[PDB]
Amino acid sequence: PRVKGGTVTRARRKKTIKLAKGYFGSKHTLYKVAKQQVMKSGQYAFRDRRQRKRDFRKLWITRINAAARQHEMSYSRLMNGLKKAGIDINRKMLSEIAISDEKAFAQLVTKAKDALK
Amino acid sequence: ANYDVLKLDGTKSGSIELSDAVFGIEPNNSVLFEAINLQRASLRQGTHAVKNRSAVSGGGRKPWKQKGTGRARQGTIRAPQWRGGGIVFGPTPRSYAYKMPKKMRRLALRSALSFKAQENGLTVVDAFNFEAPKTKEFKNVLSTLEQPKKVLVVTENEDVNVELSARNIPGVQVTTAQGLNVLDITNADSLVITEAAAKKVEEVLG
Amino acid sequence: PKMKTHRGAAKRVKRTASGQLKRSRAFTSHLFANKSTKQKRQLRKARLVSKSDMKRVKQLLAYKK
Amino acid sequence: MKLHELKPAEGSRKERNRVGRGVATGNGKTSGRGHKGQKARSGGGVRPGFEGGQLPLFRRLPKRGFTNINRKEYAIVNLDQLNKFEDGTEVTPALLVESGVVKNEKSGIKILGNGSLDKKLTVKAHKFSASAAEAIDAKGGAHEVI
RNA sequence: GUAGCGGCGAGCGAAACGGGAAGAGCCCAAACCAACGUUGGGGUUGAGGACAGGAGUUACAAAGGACGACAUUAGACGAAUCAUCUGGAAAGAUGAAUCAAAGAAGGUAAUAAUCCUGUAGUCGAAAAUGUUGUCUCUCUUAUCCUGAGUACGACGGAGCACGUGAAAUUCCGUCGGAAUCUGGGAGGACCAUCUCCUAAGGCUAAAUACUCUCUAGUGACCGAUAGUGAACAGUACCGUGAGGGAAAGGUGAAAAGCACCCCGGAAGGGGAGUGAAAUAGAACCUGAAACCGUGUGCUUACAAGUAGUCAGAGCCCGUUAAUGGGUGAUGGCGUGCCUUUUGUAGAAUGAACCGGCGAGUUACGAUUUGAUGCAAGGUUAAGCAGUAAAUGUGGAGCCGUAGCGAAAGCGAGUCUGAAUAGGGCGUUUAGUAUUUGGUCGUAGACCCGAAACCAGGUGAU
RNA sequence: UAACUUGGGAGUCAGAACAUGGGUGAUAAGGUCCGUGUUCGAAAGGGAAACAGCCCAGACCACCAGCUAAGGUCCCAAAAU
RNA sequence: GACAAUGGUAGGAGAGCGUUCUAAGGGCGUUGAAGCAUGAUCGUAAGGACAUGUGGAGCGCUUAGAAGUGAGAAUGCCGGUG
Ligand SMILES: [K+]
Ligand SMILES: [Mg+2]
Ligand SMILES: [Mg+2]
Ligand SMILES: [Mg+2]
Ligand SMILES: [Mg+2]
Ligand SMILES: [Mg+2]
Ligand SMILES: [Mg+2]
Ligand SMILES: [Mg+2]
Ligand SMILES: [Mg+2]
Ligand SMILES: [Mg+2]
Ligand SMILES: [Mg+2]
Ligand SMILES: [Mg+2]
Ligand SMILES: [Mg+2]
Ligand SMILES: [Mg+2]
Ligand SMILES: [Mg+2]
Ligand SMILES: [Mg+2]
Ligand SMILES: [Mg+2]
Ligand SMILES: [Mg+2]
Ligand SMILES: [Mg+2]
Ligand SMILES: [Mg+2]
Ligand SMILES: [Mg+2]
Ligand SMILES: [Mg+2]
Ligand SMILES: [Mg+2]
Ligand SMILES: [Mg+2]
Ligand SMILES: [Mg+2]
Ligand SMILES: [Mg+2]
Ligand SMILES: [Mg+2]
Ligand SMILES: [Mg+2]
Ligand SMILES: [Mg+2]
Ligand SMILES: [Mg+2]
Ligand SMILES: [Mg+2]
Ligand SMILES: [Mg+2]
Ligand SMILES: [Mg+2]
Ligand SMILES: [Mg+2]
Ligand SMILES: [Mg+2]
Ligand SMILES: [Mg+2]
Ligand SMILES: [Mg+2]
Ligand SMILES: [Mg+2]
Ligand SMILES: [Mg+2]
Ligand SMILES: [Mg+2]
Ligand SMILES: [Mg+2]
Ligand SMILES: [Mg+2]
Ligand SMILES: [Mg+2]
Ligand SMILES: [Mg+2]
Ligand SMILES: [Mg+2]
Ligand SMILES: [Mg+2]
Ligand SMILES: [Mg+2]
Ligand SMILES: [Mg+2]
Ligand SMILES: [Mg+2]
Ligand SMILES: [Mg+2]
Ligand SMILES: [Mg+2]
Ligand SMILES: [Mg+2]
Ligand SMILES: [Mg+2]
Ligand SMILES: [Mg+2]
Ligand SMILES: [Mg+2]
Ligand SMILES: [Mg+2]
Ligand SMILES: [Mg+2]
Ligand SMILES: [Mg+2]
Ligand SMILES: [Mg+2]
Ligand SMILES: [Mg+2]
Ligand SMILES: [Mg+2]
Ligand SMILES: [Mg+2]
Ligand SMILES: [Mg+2]
Repeated sequence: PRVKGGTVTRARRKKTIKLAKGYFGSKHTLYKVAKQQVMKSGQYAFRDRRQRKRDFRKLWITRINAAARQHEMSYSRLMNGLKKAGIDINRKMLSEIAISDEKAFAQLVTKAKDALK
Repeated sequence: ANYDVLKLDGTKSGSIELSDAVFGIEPNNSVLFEAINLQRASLRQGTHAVKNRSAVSGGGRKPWKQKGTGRARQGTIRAPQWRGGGIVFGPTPRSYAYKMPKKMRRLALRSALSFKAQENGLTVVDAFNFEAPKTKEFKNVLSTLEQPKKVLVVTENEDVNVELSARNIPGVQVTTAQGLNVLDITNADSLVITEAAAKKVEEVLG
Repeated sequence: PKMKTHRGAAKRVKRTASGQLKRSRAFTSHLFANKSTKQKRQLRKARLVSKSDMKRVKQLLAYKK
Repeated sequence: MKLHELKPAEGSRKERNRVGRGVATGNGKTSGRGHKGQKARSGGGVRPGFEGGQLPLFRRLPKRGFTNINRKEYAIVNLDQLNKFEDGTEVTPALLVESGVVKNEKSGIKILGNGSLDKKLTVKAHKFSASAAEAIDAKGGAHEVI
């Protein structure tokens, strides 16, 4: 028998268009450019889920550097001291402690300095 | 082996011995499936056609010159990508019937009959006593034999009064022993077969 | 319609029991002064169609049993 | 088995491959044909046995022999196939045909010597191999040429 | 797809036997008689002829009537249901019944065996048309000859599966040109024997081919870009002409198709009515997208960009309640897609956008794999019966059980060979039928596209 | 931890750079033709500003965890003024 | 439970999604089917539900069978509209 084109085409295309909500102009309206932009969005999001981890480690390191220089220390020497002292607190936690509790961070700096001298 | 023979009033009129080579085999489901598929395919008429680019009316001339107009090159207004053009491939009239070895056909018939035997779907009656066609009488007879809705009635030869009386009842089908086929037996929930028809079936199918 | 046997091929090979094709040898028509004695003697002996050639020509002789 | 519960035997059915229906199938676009050339074309490809213009194999090889118009081919029965008859049987082409030993009689029946004959028989056949006659007579039987 | 034909290339490709459908045989010319060369009689072949009631207008000769039959071309009858509920409407649901040789189908305000038209079944023809049976009606009771410009032959061609070849067999043109039952022809050059037949006159039903039609039906065929080109057309339109050739279906159950009032010249509207519904009001079922507008929650006039993505305050909301939705200051990262390419952001190709349509199919063969039945066996084809079925029957045929050899042949071997030699191919079981999948072959063979070639026409407005 | 044999199904027959052994050219070419290896092709990720073919390294998916490679640590811009 | 593997073009292999039609079974529907529209829903993907509006009469599910079975590109064809 004959299979007419039917409704499946419209359903698939409408899915893509709904995924393109908020895009500029024709990119939220026309199926072809919307499909291209949604593909681009998937590829970008895959790349950026990996890049996000780099970005946030970088932010924590910058903050830890600022906090350590407030105690006459560089980031690299502070991390060397913490490693030699056996302290396993990661960079997110160290930056959060430096922001939240200055005194606890000062004690951590004392431990790192002691392990180096 | 031993099957009860009933009267149309529902009483035990005797007993019959039906061979285990026809009603007592283990059903072969692969062969039975193939037989059912074969019979359903043989029922297909296969009358379906479309017009390819040669069969569509007109379309002799080249629509425009090959080069220079800026249009896509075209050869006939009846090409498949044209609206109203010829169909590429599509249905063409053909038969769907095919054949299987005779031994497989016999094994399929035996398997269907044996499946009826195992599932308590075999009812043997002494004889049908219908001098004049009357659908109401056959309906009451099926009521008295505690039969389900889908019933296949098997007589030895062409019984005109039985066929006339059971013809209009939905879910009831009538055939002869020679006319037994896998679709008819498989569709039925129960088999109502006379003693003589059972003997003839046992003889023909061994 | 039925496939057609390659009649030229059919005139040059025979099927063996295992399904291989026995063939005659090229270079056996003339110019025998230019081939050595041993060459001609050994060119009298039949060969088989090679497997690489069989892969190419099997359908041409599907009916020649 | 019910018509609403049909089941093909395992491994007896397989879905056909449809090419040119999208990239994910692996046969979309070029549809398994690769790219360009003669073999990529509709109706494309050289005839079987064509070697691109190199002289083909069945032209570089010579023709050989002839066909005998009067070629006689015999139906053959070996000794091991005569072992199905009872001792003292008189074997005849009619009996061999009736017993299923010989389907097509052809130019005549010939008895060959493969297998062991452990039953005394009387055999009437058009031809006998030497070992067939020796083994039929050795087992106490007799043979005749008809 | 054998034998054979074939730049022995591409390809082309029988027939007899066997199995079936159907079945039917006959009339002359001639010798020879009767009559006045022409008419009658007679005769019709593989050896015959000369001489010595049963058959019929379907061939075998040809015209008619009587009565009956059937069928076709109009028609007739034809079983059985009520109630409530939701509804605009009941056939739906619910409850209780009925008919059935009728539970095919269509219609009826939604989906009906029992409301209607019908169906099963039965009945029916004034007239005409057929097919037909009986009666009738017709007709019948080796002395001589046996197809002559023939057969046949040469040359040139053609048809035969066959390309002139070892080419028989059939036909045509030109030219030549027999024999006369002790005859003549064929059996694949040709000769002899043998075998079969009897040319050069004619007639013949059936089995077979097709479908513009008609009647009755059918479909795992289309459902308005499909299916006819055409559901409303060979029309509109184009062309001097031959010729080419569209688009265009749907109110509602019922027209109940909007009385009347208001703005307006009208068109068109807002009310009022009809209707279940009028955003069902005729451009009339549903009414997607592109595209065009009106309102506004967040945002935007120091900013450099494939427009997103990840991070992220602020503001506005509140969901299939989910570690929610909308927007988004600001920061990081980031040169569309497809094709074709060594390599394309490419300034190489293609796409204005949206929608619809648009490309490995089927038949018959081959091979392989999986499945299944049977197994030294496996299996039928046409045909017949059957419901366009399954299936039953049909064993002709096909493959296998044995190979080797160019062949004669021999045979678990065989070929080569002088060989008790060596070597090649074989033996020291498993096939076969159907079918799913893959692939190949013949077909247009995945789709679209030339420039051209040929044939028959139409044009000197 | 493969290899070979037998079958079913292919695609491929335009290659490119780099390093190195050579011909050719002019110890020219992002030249051309052979040998050898790698990568690209058909490979994203980090480095070389950008940059198929160079260096590091082969992405099953998720994480706001950790250690390293090439390459780097004054600011752009992570880490030694 | 504990080890390994899972970049990929031509291409080979496997498993699935969805469309129309058919058979059988079992269901839905004027207390509103298909279609359409919206949504913050589910599944590893193709895709599947539910709720609400529109619509006004047909349509799912299960198993099996068959295909005119899936479009974004062909200076593709037709229509509509920029
Ligand atoms: K260009
Ligand atoms: Mg349809
Ligand atoms: Mg479409
Ligand atoms: Mg045409
Ligand atoms: Mg020679
Ligand atoms: Mg691929
Ligand atoms: Mg594509
Ligand atoms: Mg190729
Ligand atoms: Mg291409
Ligand atoms: Mg190429
Ligand atoms: Mg073509
Ligand atoms: Mg009536
Ligand atoms: Mg009635
Ligand atoms: Mg009622
Ligand atoms: Mg004659
Ligand atoms: Mg000829
Ligand atoms: Mg001839
Ligand atoms: Mg000839
Ligand atoms: Mg002759
Ligand atoms: Mg429509
Ligand atoms: Mg049309
Ligand atoms: Mg059409
Ligand atoms: Mg009005
Ligand atoms: Mg008004
Ligand atoms: Mg009004
Ligand atoms: Mg109105
Ligand atoms: Mg509306
Ligand atoms: Mg409308
Ligand atoms: Mg400024
Ligand atoms: Mg500003
Ligand atoms: Mg700018
Ligand atoms: Mg950037
Ligand atoms: Mg490439
Ligand atoms: Mg280039
Ligand atoms: Mg671009
Ligand atoms: Mg540009
Ligand atoms: Mg180009
Ligand atoms: Mg363009
Ligand atoms: Mg488009
Ligand atoms: Mg193909
Ligand atoms: Mg191939
Ligand atoms: Mg160089
Ligand atoms: Mg170079
Ligand atoms: Mg190199
Ligand atoms: Mg690699
Ligand atoms: Mg890379
Ligand atoms: Mg990189
Ligand atoms: Mg880089
Ligand atoms: Mg630089
Ligand atoms: Mg970079
Ligand atoms: Mg550089
Ligand atoms: Mg470190
Ligand atoms: Mg930096
Ligand atoms: Mg820094
Ligand atoms: Mg992979
Ligand atoms: Mg990996
Ligand atoms: Mg594949
Ligand atoms: Mg699949
Ligand atoms: Mg599916
Ligand atoms: Mg539908
Ligand atoms: Mg399609
Ligand atoms: Mg397009
Ligand atoms: Mg426009």
